Amino acid sequence: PVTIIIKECINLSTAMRKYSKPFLSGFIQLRLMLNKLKNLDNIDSLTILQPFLLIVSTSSISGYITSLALDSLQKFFTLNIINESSQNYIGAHRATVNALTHCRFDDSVLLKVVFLLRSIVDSPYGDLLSNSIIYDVLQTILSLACNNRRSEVLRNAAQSTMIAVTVKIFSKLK
Amino acid sequence: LPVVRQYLNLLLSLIAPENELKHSYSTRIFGLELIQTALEISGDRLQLYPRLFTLISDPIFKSILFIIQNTTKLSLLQATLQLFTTLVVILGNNLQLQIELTLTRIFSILLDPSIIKELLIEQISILWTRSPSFFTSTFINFDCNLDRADVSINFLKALTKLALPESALTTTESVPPICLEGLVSLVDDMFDHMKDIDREEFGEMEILKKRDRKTEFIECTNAFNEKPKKGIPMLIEKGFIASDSDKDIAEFLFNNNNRMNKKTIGLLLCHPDKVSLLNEYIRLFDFSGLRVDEAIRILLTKFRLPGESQQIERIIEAFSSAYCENQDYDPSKISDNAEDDISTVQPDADSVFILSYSIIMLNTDLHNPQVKEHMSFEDYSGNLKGCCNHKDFPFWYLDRIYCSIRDKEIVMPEEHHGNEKWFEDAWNNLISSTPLELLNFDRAIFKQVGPSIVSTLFNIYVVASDDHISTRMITSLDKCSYISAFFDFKDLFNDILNSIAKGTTLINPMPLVQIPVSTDAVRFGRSFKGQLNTVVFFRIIRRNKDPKIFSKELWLNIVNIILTLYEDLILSPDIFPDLQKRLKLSNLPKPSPEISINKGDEEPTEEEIKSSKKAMECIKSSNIAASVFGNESNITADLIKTLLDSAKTEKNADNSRYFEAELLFIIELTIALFLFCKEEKELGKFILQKVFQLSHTKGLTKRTVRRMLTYKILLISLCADQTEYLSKLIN
Amino acid sequence: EMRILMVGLDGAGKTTVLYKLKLGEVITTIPTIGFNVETVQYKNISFTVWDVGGQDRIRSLWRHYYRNTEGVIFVVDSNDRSRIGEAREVMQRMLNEDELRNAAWLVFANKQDLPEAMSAAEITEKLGLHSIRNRPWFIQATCATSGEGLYEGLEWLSNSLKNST
Repeated sequence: PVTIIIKECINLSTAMRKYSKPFLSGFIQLRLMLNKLKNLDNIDSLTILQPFLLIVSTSSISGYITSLALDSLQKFFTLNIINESSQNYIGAHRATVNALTHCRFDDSVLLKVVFLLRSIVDSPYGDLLSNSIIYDVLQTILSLACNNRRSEVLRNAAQSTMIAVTVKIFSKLK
Repeated sequence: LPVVRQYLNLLLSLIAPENELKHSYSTRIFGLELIQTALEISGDRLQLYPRLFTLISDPIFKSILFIIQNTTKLSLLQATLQLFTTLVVILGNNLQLQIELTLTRIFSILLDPSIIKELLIEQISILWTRSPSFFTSTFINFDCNLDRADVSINFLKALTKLALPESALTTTESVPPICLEGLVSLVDDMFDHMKDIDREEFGEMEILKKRDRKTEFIECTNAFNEKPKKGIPMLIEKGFIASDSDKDIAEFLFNNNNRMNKKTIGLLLCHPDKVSLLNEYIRLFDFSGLRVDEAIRILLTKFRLPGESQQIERIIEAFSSAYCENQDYDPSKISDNAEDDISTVQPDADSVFILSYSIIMLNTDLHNPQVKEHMSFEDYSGNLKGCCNHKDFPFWYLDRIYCSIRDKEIVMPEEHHGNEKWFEDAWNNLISSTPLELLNFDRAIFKQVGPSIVSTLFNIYVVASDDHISTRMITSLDKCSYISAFFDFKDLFNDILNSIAKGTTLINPMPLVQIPVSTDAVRFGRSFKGQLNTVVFFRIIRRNKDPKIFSKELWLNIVNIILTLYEDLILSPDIFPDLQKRLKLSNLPKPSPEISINKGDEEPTEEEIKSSKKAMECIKSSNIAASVFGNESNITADLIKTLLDSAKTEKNADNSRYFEAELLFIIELTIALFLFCKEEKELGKFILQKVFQLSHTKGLTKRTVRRMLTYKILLISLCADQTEYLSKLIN
Repeated sequence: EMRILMVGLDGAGKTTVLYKLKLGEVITTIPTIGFNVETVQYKNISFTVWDVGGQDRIRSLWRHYYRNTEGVIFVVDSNDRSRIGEAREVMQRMLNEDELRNAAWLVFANKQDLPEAMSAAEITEKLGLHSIRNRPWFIQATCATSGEGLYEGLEWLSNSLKNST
């Protein structure tokens, strides 16, 4: 459970070091902070995801590292390590979807983020998002679908996942 | 649920090394990630299901070991090591044979380019980086039981070999710090399990009995491969074998071949005296329902064959007498036109003796690299004209023998490792075989590694210059000293303190000047390393409980340090003003400096004095007098003898300034250390003789002699029945 | 590229001698299992040495390799007086096959250091080399550690081969 966390940080840190030759300081802080403890139940889950949020949010970094970070988040929500028992999981998911809507960082990362939005919103945990965040989500998938410059297959990815989130949203009128 | 079995079969086909040409490295990376993320979800539960655990045990580890061996791409190895680390973390308990093979082999390649070694170090650091407990756990799974080879001790030795900056020539700079992190974490964690257990309370469980039994096994095997006759009797005396009968010897030799050296068994077994051992050992193997080539493979996989011919004749003659009776005989079903039938061949013992020699002939003639003239199938087939009750052999039979030997050798795999084509048999050979209590495991863990780690750390402490790494090294060394002191390991603790005392740069120009300034003082102040060394060296002194651990040279270094500190007027000599107050005497005569300037002559310039002031503040903060002498425990007869021996008897030209001062200082110390001393019957004569002999030194001013007479009467008050010395004093 | 056989009883002495011969330069990993197969160089000559066991049944298997072979070697120990009776039987047995007209025969009386080592003339008398004719033979004395005239024996082999070829 904690092995996978510093596993992911090891992978992203060595990728960053290979690519480079401000984020690594907090990354090693995450490494040292998660080294000691046994189980995640002691501490909050916003800080463990926070370096991933910082890398994915800002646009100064190329597609390799942000693709690796998005695959890391995919592994996170696939393995369900950020469980409801963990403290402040609502805030962690809210921050994840708030940062993820900014489609900034060629076309691989767009499909990775929109698949991640599908996996979050379709899941029951996606019911905990706020109205502003989910509205921004709908805005960014609409921007992806509307575009013509982008590849058409990415457009069909946006079309299908838009259909999915619309179904999930409109099921809530009961 | 069968779909899981088929899916893991498909991933076996993806990952396995046979399908190298028909797949891309991207596909292999994807397959690696697939089984990696599949393992995490139902990891331990795979133990319950036997077929899936077998699939994850034998073949997929063949794949993982083949990939880590002969891979050059960095992304491929990055994906490969992740699955291995997760499998060690989750399923490390059950499949530990493969883990031991992987760790020995990966550490073998590790200690031989730079980037692959860096990635390997960074990924294998996963195992210890989870928590310190794994580093203990591997001791109580791998090295404890006698069956498996040593891992953990080799782990520490290899890792601390790698931690040196000396590897920077052959490795990139990213390896040393992450290497050092594991050892630092281990020694830091070992300090955590110290507070609860008392020092005197601790000082064995069934688990450590295996470790005690193991250590003689290595020496026994070394003696055995040194020569054969000296090995078995000591071994039987130790009682590993049930008795001296040949049956028990065969029972040993068949089961635990991996421990022993194959060439030793090959040399011993062919001895013409031990034919009974030959017969008894030959019975243990099975050949029922197998072809002849599989029979020779089973014969020679367990032990190496001897080179010379008559020994092969003896060994195969031993083979035939048992292999003939092993297989039941049915003369009724003899046939020639039949194909792929084992029962059709029922050779007489001489016939199968000749055939068994024949496959050896084929292997040696064909596949020996030296022989230029390879064999031919037709002449080989004709060579066995009339060697089964004077009759020829089936064509398909000898054809299959020739095809089998052509496709694959007859040779043991363990020596001929590293080749790309040979890992199949080498892998297949192995799997045919298959709070107070916590501290007790760690004694042996220190006992093999304790010097080496310390030496490595001290090498870094000599090479490093940054403040942070140096102080981290110093506090880790302090915790190592705590571990040595609590565990009652004497020579090691002496090694740390002696190396520190060499490193502090106080144990061996410009004369002394007024805030004294000196060569030693400036050397102390300007250098940060010794500056931080002194404070730890006198922090460790305070906390010592058992004074027996100190050695002679350690005490000598202590008196040299305190004397050299007092030489330059750093430390005031009033360690025991309470003794003076009780005896109602004034303070000591401080040693004079050479020149005293108040505030081209060599005045110490303003840019030189700051080192002296920094040294002043550091030594004042160290609290030397309360450290060495203030604590009650350190007072011992060894300190008295070494201190009073270290007085300067003779007065050279140079030492005129501090001669009488140091002479008074030593005895002023020894009175207080005698007074707190519990027993006084024996050492009293020693201190009296040394002090009275020292009083007879000439040239002393009358002030110090008046001071010296005051001690003698107090000595004679304390010590017992020395009438002659009192008479000498009176006279 | 010629072949020579070698026959004896004591494995350790034969193996040590064989390791002693092959030193022109040693760059190798491991030999294959089975029989010892070794190389020996000399100025203008190179030779390959195989091993042979002596008994009735298997010596038929050694027959075809004799088509290219032209030489034979022995090793006989000094203080092994008991087992000369076993050795000379094998010596006479090797003469039994009649296709070996061109078989060069040698002896290496290993361990000629101990005081009870029988004389070379007495070695000939005991082995029984006098009462046979019609073939070439040679006898020589050598020591495992110190060495004595082994290269002279190889020179004799080379000169015999150049006399033949």
